[PDB]
Amino acid sequence: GPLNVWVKWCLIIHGGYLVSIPNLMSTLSSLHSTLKRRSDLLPRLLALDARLDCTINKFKTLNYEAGDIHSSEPVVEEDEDDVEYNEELDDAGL
Amino acid sequence: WHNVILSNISSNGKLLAHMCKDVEHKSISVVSLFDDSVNLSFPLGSILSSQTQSLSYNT
Amino acid sequence: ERMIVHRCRFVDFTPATITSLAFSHKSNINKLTPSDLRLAIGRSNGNIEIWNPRNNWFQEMVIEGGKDRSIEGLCWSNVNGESLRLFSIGGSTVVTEWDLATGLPLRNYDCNSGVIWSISINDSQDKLSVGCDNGTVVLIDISGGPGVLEHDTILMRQEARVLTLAWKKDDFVIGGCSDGRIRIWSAQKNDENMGRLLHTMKVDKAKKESTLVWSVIYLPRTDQIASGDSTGSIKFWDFQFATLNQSFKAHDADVLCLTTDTDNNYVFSAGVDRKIFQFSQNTNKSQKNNRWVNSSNRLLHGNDIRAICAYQSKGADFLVSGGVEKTLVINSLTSFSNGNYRKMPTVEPYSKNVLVNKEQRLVVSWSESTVKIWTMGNYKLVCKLTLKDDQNISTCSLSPDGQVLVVGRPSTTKVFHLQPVGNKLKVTKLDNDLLLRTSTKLVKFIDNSKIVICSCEDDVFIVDQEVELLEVTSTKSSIKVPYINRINHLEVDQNIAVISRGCGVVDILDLKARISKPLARLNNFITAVHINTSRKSVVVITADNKIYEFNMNVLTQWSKNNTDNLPKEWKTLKENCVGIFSDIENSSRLWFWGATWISRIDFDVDFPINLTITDESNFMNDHFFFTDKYKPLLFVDLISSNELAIIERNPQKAFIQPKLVF
Amino acid sequence: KQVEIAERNTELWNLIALPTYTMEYLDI
Amino acid sequence: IKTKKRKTLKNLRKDSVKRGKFRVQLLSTTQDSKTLPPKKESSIIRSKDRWLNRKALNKG
Amino acid sequence: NILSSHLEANSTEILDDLMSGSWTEPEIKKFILTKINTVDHLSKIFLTISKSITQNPWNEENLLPLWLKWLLTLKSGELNSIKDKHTKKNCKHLKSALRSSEEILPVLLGIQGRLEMLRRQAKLREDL
Amino acid sequence: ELTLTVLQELRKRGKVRVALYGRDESTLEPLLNWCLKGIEDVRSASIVADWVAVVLELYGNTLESSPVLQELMIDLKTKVRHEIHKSKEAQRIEGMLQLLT
RNA sequence: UGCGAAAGCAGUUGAAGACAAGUGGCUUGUCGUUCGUUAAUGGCCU
Repeated sequence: GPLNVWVKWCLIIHGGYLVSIPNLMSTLSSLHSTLKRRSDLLPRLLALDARLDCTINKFKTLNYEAGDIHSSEPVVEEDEDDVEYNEELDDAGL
Repeated sequence: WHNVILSNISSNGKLLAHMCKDVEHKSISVVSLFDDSVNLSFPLGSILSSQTQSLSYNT
Repeated sequence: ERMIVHRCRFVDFTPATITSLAFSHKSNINKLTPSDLRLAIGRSNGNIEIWNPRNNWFQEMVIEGGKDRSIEGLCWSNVNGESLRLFSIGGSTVVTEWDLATGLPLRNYDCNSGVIWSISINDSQDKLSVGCDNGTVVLIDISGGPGVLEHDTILMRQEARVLTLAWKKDDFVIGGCSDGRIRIWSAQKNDENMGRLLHTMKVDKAKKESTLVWSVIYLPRTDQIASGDSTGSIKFWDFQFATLNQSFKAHDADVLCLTTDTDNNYVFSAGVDRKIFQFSQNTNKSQKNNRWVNSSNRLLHGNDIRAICAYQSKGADFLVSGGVEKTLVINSLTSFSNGNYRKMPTVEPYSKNVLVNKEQRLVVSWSESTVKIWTMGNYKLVCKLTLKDDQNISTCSLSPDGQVLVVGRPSTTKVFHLQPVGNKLKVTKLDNDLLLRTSTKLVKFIDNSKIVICSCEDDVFIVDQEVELLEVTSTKSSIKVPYINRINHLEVDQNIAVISRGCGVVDILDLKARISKPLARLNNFITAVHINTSRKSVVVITADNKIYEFNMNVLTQWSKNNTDNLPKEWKTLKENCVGIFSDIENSSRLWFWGATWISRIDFDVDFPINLTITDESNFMNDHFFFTDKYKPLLFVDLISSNELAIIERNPQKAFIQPKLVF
Repeated sequence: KQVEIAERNTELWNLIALPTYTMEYLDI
Repeated sequence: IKTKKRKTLKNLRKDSVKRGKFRVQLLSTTQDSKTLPPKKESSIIRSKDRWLNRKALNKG
Repeated sequence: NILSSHLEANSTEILDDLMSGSWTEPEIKKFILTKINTVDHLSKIFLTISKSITQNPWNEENLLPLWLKWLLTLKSGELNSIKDKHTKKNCKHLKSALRSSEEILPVLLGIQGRLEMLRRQAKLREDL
Repeated sequence: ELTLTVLQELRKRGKVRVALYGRDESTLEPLLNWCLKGIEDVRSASIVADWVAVVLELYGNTLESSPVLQELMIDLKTKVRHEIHKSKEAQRIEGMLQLLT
């Protein structure tokens, strides 16, 4: 991310020296290999983000069909005052 | 043996078993060949389990 | 309207794990199945069900135990000519013998040494071994009569706890212990070496943990001891010379229980790795060489197998097995690997734990020592009663109008006034010491105030007083199985009741004159009884899955053609109909249900024509609608003229035996 | 807009339970 | 009342209090001793089920 | 509104190209999803949009490709099971019409790099 | 490289699906939480691509139920968005020095 | 299956007979049968 800003400016400014050099690829092989291995897999993560984004907005729109329902759905309870009226030994007591 | 599917002979060569295909299904018969010591036969549905008849053909 | 159906899954009534199976009679292949054969199932919450394997395993009685009670072993005893006797150990220092009539302990014999780990019964059944935690084996003299138990002899002690027992004959007693060893004591009275341990054998220990010998049986056709231990290995030991013949490395974890057939051609074995292994010696070469082979292996259970037993007669040859998953499994003995099997439902509610009342749309349900009440609306839990002055619960009923609940166990009963205070209830005890002293099985509410009470000692009171009740002829099966002449059912509405005892006797009773007018008229155990006010009828259904109806003041013509025009669903039914009621909108249609289906028969129509106890053995003597899409079923009822209440069940670590991956 | 059309087309190329209480009905 | 309800429940339920050098035990009732078998020893029941759920057999 | 007019027209019997035109008229994303969520069956919308995107795999309108990608997101449990006799060669020729863009995304990104280099050195050498 | 080689051995050898069958929310979160880190590298991202593709192929309903791996899928989406911007701009640098031959 | 480049481009999927199950036929499904078409909880050694 940050360093290829440097490499695009080196090509733009020194566009004459390294077009007059006789073996461009042989002299900066490591750049060619790095960019080839970075951009070679671009169809693969194209297919990955297509398949990923499809399921992502699929559940997003299915859950946005009912996104307001889970805001007040939880009406759960606990051992309420029926437990106090339940404790028959504590009903003989108090 | 008028229809044979599969066959094998014992290590000493003293008897041999084989299959028949004689009707609902196949059959299995063993026979001693160098003597009439034993020769038996039975349908192999009595070999096979009761689970295998409701399962795939590999069973 | 059409039928609107409340498919409720609120009640989480869950049974407990089967820990002990036993058969009442021993095997005797070449004679008929006796009419007195009962299977006994001790669970782990402390209740003992007693099932009869006639016509697909109905459940006759249930003997419940209370809070913090369990049951680990149980053994039958039937000296020929005397009543059945049922002893059981819990996790305690006593043996508990139960009388089968009341469903109570009639004896708590404290064994005089330590906490009992196992129990076994002598061959000829006059003595009882209890193997205890402090290494003792205690003999209890049983033959004094039913109820009276004497101490006999503490056998020669040892260090480690004896976890399983068996007898050779009247002579020797074999015991597997928790130090990986198998001792052999002599219980032969009037010998010089009586009580001292004759032999000790040691199984192949586990490398990285202690070894426990969990199951030991004697095999009388040969002269061996079979033994399963906690490595999974199963060993066969020659009794004389006290030494191993052959060891199999069968299971992957412990072997909790193993059993054999009559002639000892097979040994079945099972444990925590949840497979049942079968070891066979049926070949003539196997019998003349004394060589068991590891014949087969089946995976049928879900979590464990903690109990296994076998029965084998002329019209019955099945091994029965149960474990941590709460269901029972029946397989065939001589056709184990080949034949079929039946996994029973986890509950078949012959005794219900749920009932509804149509007013307030409410339903009560009681598990062990607590009741709970909720209303329909959704649904809302309005009240509950976790009465802990109680220890054990049993049957319960609500007043019509929903005013007073009455809970009742075989020791006492208690009545609670209820007042709906809105989104809650207020519940208050109302004192009555007659109720507080009486034993109750069934309470069924003649009026809003009057109830009828069936006592565990065969008394029929009417409170808020005494129904004359005639006596029954005591035959051999009634003296053998001592609860056959006990009132199972009573159903009542509007001053007319009917009771039912399992000999095939169903007797009406007018609540005014309190006279019987008997209509016994039956052949076997009666599954359910419901009274039709239309037609003036009683409706009995027996264990053979036949519906009879009779009139009151013998069977009607509708019964006379219905019984043999009965549908194919009823003719191939496997689970007995435990509940009948009548429809609410029509007073003449009736709506009934078993544990895996719901049916409804029509009062006038008739339709046109064109692994059990199956022998010639007797019983205990000597528009039509059918659905099953609510099959894990617990209770159904009605509320009003269009809706239905279908309350069912819904679901633990287990030994992973993985399915093949692809 | 050509790389946008090409990205979307390539996406097309590589693109090629029980509750606790119900209420239902059955036959009368 | 929320932090001592089990305290007052157990202190009213339990018996056999101390009196100086002595200890005044209640005797139980024939009611419970003849309606039920005694409770399991939780030590040995925990030993048996803890053995059958030991870590060496990988349950799941 | 106009989405309901397009819904009624495409649901009655006919006017499928005009129906996709009326869908392209208002053309909301939320209503675009709603028109897929409402209908219970299609009259081979996949077939007509298959032939439209086959005849124009390079159109500047995003309407029919947006409709196809939301149809494939929300209803592809049923497009693989509605029909498999003409639909098989339909998806075949659609897949072969669309694979060429996957073939030529690298050269377009290369030319984008070319042109950014040229325009940035031309902005650079701007004669003081 | 050890996580990568056991992923590649399960990919070549048998079945990604066999290795992923009995899972649920709590037992997939290690895989996806590593796939966040592995999607950045060149050497892992093909394997990360097909493993994420298979797990969303056969766990599309757990996507609906559990919200606490929805957010993991969203974070994975922004990761593949950053990586696809990187793999596009690398092709642009590749063209812009292909111009200088 | 054919031509191909690793992309893709054209073609599909019949008949007879026997047997099994279900309700002599009728339906469905198989085949250690023929003709034609380019076409079973069961996992790896010391």
